[PDB]
Amino acid sequence: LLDAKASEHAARMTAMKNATDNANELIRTLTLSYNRARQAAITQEITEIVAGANAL
Amino acid sequence: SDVGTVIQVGDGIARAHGLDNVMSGELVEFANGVMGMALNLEENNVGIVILGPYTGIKEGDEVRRTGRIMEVPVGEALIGRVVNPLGQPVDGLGPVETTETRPIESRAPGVMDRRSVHEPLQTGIKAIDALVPIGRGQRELIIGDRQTGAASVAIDTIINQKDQNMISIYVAIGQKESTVRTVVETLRKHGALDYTIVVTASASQPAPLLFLAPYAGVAMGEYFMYKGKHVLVVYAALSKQAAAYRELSLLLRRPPGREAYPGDIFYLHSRLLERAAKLSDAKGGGSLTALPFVETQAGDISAYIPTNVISITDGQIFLQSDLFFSGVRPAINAGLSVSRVGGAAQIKAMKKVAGTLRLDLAAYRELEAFAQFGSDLDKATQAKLARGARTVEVLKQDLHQPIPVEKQVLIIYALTRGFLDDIPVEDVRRFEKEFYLFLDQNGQHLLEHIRTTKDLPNEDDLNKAIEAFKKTFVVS
Amino acid sequence: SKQAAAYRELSLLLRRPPGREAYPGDIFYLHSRLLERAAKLSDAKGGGSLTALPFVETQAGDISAYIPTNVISITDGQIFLQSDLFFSGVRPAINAGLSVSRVGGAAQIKAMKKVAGTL
Amino acid sequence: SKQAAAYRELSLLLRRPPGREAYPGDIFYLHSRLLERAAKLSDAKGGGSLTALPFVETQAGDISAYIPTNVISITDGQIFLQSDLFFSGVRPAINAGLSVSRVGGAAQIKAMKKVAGTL
Amino acid sequence: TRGRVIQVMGPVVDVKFENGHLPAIYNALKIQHKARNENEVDIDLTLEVALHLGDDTVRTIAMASTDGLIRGMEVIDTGAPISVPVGEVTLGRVFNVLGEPIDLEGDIPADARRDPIHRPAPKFEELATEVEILETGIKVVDLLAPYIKGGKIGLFGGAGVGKTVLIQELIHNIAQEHGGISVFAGVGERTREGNDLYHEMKDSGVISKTAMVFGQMNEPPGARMRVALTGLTMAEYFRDEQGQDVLLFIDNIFRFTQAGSEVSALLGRMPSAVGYQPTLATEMGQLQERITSTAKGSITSIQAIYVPADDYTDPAPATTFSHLDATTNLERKLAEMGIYPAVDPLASTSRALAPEIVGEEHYQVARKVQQTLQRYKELQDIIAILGMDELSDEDKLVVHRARRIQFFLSQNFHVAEQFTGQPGSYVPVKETVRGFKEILEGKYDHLPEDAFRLVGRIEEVVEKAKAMGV
Amino acid sequence: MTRGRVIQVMGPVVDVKFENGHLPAIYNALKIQHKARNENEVDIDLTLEVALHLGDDTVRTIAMASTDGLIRGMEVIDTGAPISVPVGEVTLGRVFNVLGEPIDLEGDIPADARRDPIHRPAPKFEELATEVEILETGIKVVDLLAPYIKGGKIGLFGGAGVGKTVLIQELIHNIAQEHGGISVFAGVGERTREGNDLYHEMKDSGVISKTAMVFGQMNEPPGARMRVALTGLTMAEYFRDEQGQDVLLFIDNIFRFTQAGSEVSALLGRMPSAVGYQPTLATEMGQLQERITSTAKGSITSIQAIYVPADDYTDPAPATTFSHLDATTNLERKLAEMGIYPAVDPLASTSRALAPEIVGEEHYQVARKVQQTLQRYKELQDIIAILGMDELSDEDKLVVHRARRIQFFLSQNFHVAEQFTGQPGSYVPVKETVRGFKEILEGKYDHLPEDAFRLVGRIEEVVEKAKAMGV
Amino acid sequence: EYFRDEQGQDVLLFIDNIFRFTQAGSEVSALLGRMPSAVGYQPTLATEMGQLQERITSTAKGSITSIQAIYVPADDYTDPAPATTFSHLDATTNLERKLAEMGIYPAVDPLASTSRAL
Ligand SMILES: Nc1ncnc2c1ncn2[C@@H]1O[C@H](COP(=O)(O)OP(=O)(O)OP(=O)(O)O)[C@@H](O)[C@H]1O
Ligand SMILES: Nc1ncnc2c1ncn2[C@@H]1O[C@H](COP(=O)(O)OP(=O)(O)O)[C@@H](O)[C@H]1O
Ligand SMILES: [Mg+2]
Ligand SMILES: [Mg+2]
Repeated sequence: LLDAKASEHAARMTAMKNATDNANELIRTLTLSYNRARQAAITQEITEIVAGANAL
Repeated sequence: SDVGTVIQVGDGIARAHGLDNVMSGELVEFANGVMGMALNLEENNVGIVILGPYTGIKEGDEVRRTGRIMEVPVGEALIGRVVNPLGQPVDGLGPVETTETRPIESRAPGVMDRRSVHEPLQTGIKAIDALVPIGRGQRELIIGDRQTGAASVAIDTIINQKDQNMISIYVAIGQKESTVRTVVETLRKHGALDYTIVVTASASQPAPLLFLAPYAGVAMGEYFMYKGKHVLVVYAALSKQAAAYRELSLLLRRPPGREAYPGDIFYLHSRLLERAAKLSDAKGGGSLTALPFVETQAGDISAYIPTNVISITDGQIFLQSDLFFSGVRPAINAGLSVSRVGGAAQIKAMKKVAGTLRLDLAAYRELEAFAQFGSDLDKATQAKLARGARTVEVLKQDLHQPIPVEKQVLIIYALTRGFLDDIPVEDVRRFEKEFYLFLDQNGQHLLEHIRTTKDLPNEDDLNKAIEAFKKTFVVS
Repeated sequence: SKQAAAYRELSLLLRRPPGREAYPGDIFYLHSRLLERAAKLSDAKGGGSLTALPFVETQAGDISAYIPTNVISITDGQIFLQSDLFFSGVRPAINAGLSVSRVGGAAQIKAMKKVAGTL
Repeated sequence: SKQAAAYRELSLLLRRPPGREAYPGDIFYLHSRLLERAAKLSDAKGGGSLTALPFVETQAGDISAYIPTNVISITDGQIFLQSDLFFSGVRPAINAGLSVSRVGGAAQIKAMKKVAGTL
Repeated sequence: TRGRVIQVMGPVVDVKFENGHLPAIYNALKIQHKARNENEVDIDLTLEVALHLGDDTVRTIAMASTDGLIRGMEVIDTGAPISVPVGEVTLGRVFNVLGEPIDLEGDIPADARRDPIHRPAPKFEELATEVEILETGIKVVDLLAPYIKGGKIGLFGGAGVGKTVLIQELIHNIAQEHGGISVFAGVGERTREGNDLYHEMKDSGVISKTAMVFGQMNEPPGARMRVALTGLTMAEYFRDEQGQDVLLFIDNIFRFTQAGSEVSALLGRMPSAVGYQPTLATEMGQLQERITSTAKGSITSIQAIYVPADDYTDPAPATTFSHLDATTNLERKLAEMGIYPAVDPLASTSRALAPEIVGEEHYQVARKVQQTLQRYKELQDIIAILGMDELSDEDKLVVHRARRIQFFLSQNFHVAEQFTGQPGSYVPVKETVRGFKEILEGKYDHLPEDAFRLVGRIEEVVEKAKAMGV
Repeated sequence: MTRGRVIQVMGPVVDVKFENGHLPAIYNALKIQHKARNENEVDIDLTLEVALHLGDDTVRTIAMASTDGLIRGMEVIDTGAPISVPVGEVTLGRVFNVLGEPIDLEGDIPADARRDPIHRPAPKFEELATEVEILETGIKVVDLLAPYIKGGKIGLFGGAGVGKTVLIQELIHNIAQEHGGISVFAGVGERTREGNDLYHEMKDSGVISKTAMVFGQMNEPPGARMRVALTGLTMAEYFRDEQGQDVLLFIDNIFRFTQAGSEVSALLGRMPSAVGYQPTLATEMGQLQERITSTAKGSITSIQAIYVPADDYTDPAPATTFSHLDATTNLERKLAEMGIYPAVDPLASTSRALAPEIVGEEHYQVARKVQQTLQRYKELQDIIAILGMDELSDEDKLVVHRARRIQFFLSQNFHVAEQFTGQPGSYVPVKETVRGFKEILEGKYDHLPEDAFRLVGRIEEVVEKAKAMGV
Repeated sequence: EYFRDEQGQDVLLFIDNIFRFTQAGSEVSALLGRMPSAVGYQPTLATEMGQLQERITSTAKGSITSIQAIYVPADDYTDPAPATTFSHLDATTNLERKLAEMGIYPAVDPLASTSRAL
């Protein structure tokens, strides 16, 4: 039982380390996609505005 | 003067000099024999929209007045044809032989010219008729995801009208012409073609005809509605009409708006869809119900035009591809789909049996989501989960297999009165099949009572019949 | 932001070129002109002062609009209040981590400056 | 990529309608003209050659951006270099997974072909 | 004098005046034309003057369709803005934007009092500034968004979340009790819904104190621009001349700005952000500032406001927010969970909850409900993975009550019977505050969570659990 | 006289002024043949196509080649007819350009051969043929989930470098030797190297002898890239409507055609639409795609590769082309990078066309079981990313176990990929495809390592490959 | 530049917020009515930055070296202003509040600079 309790706490420690690393990588790639969307939205809006003004 | 000369031609548009007495929205005809419509009356020129092939029109050609606001033929002769948005046949069976016309632009009935929607339109689909019912005079949007049955829903609905005294008008907007021919041959076999009249605006046609098609369909429909008939109009790819209108406006040099659509883009479909109505008794009691159809790319609801149409109609039916691939057919999403008349469009038996079904099913989806995480459950919640699973099973159906409303009500009565609680979930479909066979064989008085009075049969007799069938049933 | 909207309306009605959100090219200069009049005068000039507190209402936490970004860049600090803190029982609901003051320290009495750092 | 930015600047000054990422619709043609002019000539035309090595700078390793996808759809393959690999001390940092030569395999010498497969 | 038509571009018409007698801005113009031959149609059309151009010319906005107009038609300047009847004669009738009755009950006499649609707003000295609570009988509101008597109420929400059902329930619950006049304005929404509401008012009998004005989706943008001002004028008469208490119901005041943006480009303006007109805030404030209570009377205004894509940063909702005393914001997530009415309990600022009145009993309950629902939002992302085991001890005590508080905030409406299969319920604030205090004290932790759904009083929850077999 | 003069030149667009009453029709071809009469000029041989009637005796036109060296005032000749190209048995074995001039160096075409105009209306509603029969290709994922319709339209969507061209060449290899009828290849906007390489593969094949060709590639100006597709379509239409043949039609990229259209709409003086495209995008796509159909006289099977500008499927050109196709296969960079070729995303597949008849009993049950399993795996992948497979339920772990197998078995070794990899390709019949996926779905091979399923043909090759691996 | 070219010596130039320089350029472009480029910036962004930055160099008779403070508009380093500026950097130096609190002045942690210059 003393062996088993030691092994359980080591296993939970490794699992939660790996889970945190995976979550951090996901955060990084999601921020990249968010910034791309933000830039594209600004460009689309400004182009629509200027095109309307030009046509007028 | 009552003539003019073309000063510019291109991309299905032309400008004319003169035509002093031309009206806004009039018909004009070119020397070629092609027609046009006067949209813009500038101070010294007229912006015309060409309703045919424009490669024969040259600068300097003459253009004539006709004295008629934009019109369309209407009458009992359009029935069983295939016709162009101007009423010219394309099926090759000869002239249509009508005797009168209607304006393609007309005023919708007022607040006092209507009556509340109160009578049902049966689609033969359990999920629709029970969760999101459609009444006569209603407008419902069917919005699908290409691989899900959205297209077949309305053709099944039209074929299911074969004994109900409806008249139908299928409007194909911007569709591929071999698909319109495939629809016409499907309806022909059904002799449903014999009511269906059919207007076609295939994608090779000029933008103005695709912009006119739904107005021609509705104008042909209201001829019958104001005579007192009941009409069903189906609009196909109503976003292609929006694309055509955007094309026309940009070519006439009206400044663009949100995206590149004009500011009038909501009002376009508002005019179109507000003409569907249930007339009051003082007006003859006719009706006209509309079923626009939209196809979505990757299930995006947040599209501009689809959101406008959602805001215009009396409810939407939503079919999702994840639901479709997980085994739910038809893939109707209950939380997202609503009807804004619901209940008043159900017969009394259906109201009694399925009055809470949609809210129950949405709450069940929410509970099913929460229970996956939730490490514990008790008796009442487990009972709710079991009933939800049985409901999901009961609402499954095959394509092209309509079911009468009287049978739908009896199966849903069995579900909601606890008669399926002991049947295994994986057995409910076969239970329903055999229950319908048993009803055919043994419950003709029950079916006849529902059919003739629109109400439930005697409760005790119903329970007895159900329990006898349960005795005869064998579980896997 | 409403003063900025009024000016944008006027400049569009006078047909001037539009900018990022249809704002004119001098919208930053409008608010710079305004906010740089708040100063602490030197003693040879009398010793008077004028401090400004511009206030803005958000619609969820978003400060990414053009005018809020301009004013954020022009001012000396910002105080942030969040509905997540406000409902969890923390009122006045100031987010001390995100808020900033760039004069800070110099704008406090000795007794406060003694005990605020440990806090 | 810098040539494309210059051409975009030129086109916006002529007031041509911008498209994706504000680039003109002709941007693909700009590079197709240039890169179609490298070739291996047949023996009738003298047998000469001209081989091009264009460079494109991405922003964050993003290969799906507009200009990078244009050039990928023009050329015969790409060599992708990774910034993290460069920082770890592997300076000739060729990401072997994403990089490919669509016509170059037939031009290796047989001695190299005989050992490259196991590597 | 007389003018002529020069251009026709959909809703916008250019007219030229000869002798230097241009009509002023906002004046009404008439085009009445009987066909000269079989190549024409008869015209009876009204236009509103919007801009002055050079060369003796004016831009106008048509109040109906422009089909049939020819260049050269004669135009009559009526000398004043659009004017509509006011007084008792308006009670029980249905009108259009021009003051013409559209019911079948006759026509208004020619000599009756008739007031203009355009008017400056009340001044700073004459505004009423006191807050009395208005009881709606709806649990979530009366607890977490109390309405002010004589204030402004806004109901925000995207398409299909329940704004109209809620407006109809508010009419059902308040109008009969009200000792004053009611006014309804339909602005760009469904003629079917208008017909329904009219017949329900008729059957109830409330229609004898009610004036209704309709301009619906099928109308050109001029009508959708001016119908709200017609209704406002009819309400202002009763506030001012009779000193009455008025209830002003406007369905989707968003269509007013949308119609303005429809016409703006044809008028010749440059587009503003998100494609709206540059004058959006000015045009909106013109209308909104007239809807207010004074020392002579009060107007209690309830408006439904459309949020284009549930995006609350859209300029129309964003500008509307600064005009409202209280709001209710409806949530699609609740709508999809089946929780109707689906009010988002935070966003409302509960603003009337403005601590004093509620402050002793009601304010402590309202803030403890909001604190519990805030914690449950934060938990919901944790809850899925880690949370249902780890939370199961400490935080499940919060989740177990948040599930029940959230199910108990829903209710069954009288006007929602066709959707619920049930009759409705009316809950007084005392019972609401009592019930939520019980649930927070844990007197009902044992009842199943499903019993709390779509009921009124908490005794009804107890009865429903009994029926379920608890 | 029926001659005009240049008024304006703006890149690909030229303005030409004629005499009164002699204006050419809207699609007429125009000719500029100029001899350099002085050392400060150059000689010109250019052909234009009319586009708009501008008013005031002026016409706006689109140049089919480079306009460098044009001078205001040159003389322009009206041919009186649209661009006309040779048709008939004479086109077999030949390579052409947008104007119908051979470019293979086998000699000219006789001046008196028949040639047909490039522009014409589509077949009438009463002439179309509407019958569905499956077109077996030998590719497992297609023939199971996306099966092609004989006589219909097929769409290969993909980003840059994902596999469209290789897939189209494997289709040419699996179908075009067996087909027996005539065939046409049309290369629009693609590599000139790939046109040379394809010509020599075809030549050796004597499949050149029937099949050969028209080209307008990425080097050409927008005018030629706007019309090579119509040229190839005209040559295919002659064989359909004059000899009753069943015709194959390959188009190596049909997105470049709308891209070329948008590159001239701006210089023609048209207001931009969404994302900068031309306002007529759908009309010009439809007028072209409506002429690729099957009538009673004959049939056309068209296979079209469709570029998606970035890895974005909502871009207007692909989104508008989606309405014309009887089957679609969407390729994904994610699969191409995981190593799965052909890299088809199995869900989109016009899984509508598949379903009803042919498959509908036997094959439909297998195809729907595959799609249901891949949908559930796709639902789990989100949580699999953070925590792995250690937190799944034991029955939700079996879904992952079998979805990995199914996903790897959907990939295949192509004949044309041998030149990348020494592995020879495989042709797999529909019965074997259905068989193999049925056994995997039942669990007959749940013990094999997942690597045995990668890049094989029949299910037996998986067993042999695992045995070779040492299991 | 006067001191580089006349006195023949090495000079130091400090620019507090190159971002504000680019922002002013964008405002001027909007005022003059040019068509905006991506993310709303002026079409001449790269040319203007290059004209400023290319005048800071070492000649045969002296040099200018510039310390430039750079604001990242949304902590997005792929935004056009930060990208066009970073295209010209030879070095970098970051300062840490953690070290300033540990009492370690100057408080520097300057990593990217290692790779090019050093
Ligand atoms: N089935 C396959 N088997 C092996 N390798 C493949 C396969 N499909 C593609 N590839 C490889 O990946 C690349 C895909 O190139 P391909 O020409 O097929 O792409 P594409 O979509 O036509 O691209 P482009 O738009 O650039 O012309 C080639 O270099 C080839 O080596
Ligand atoms: N209180 C409610 N009870 C039951 N169903 C409701 C309720 N409120 C809204 N719904 C459902 O939502 C649908 C749309 O509501 P609606 O009043 O049209 O909202 P909106 O005006 O915001 O579109 C209704 O048809 C109904 O099915
Ligand atoms: Mg509503
Ligand atoms: Mg390719």
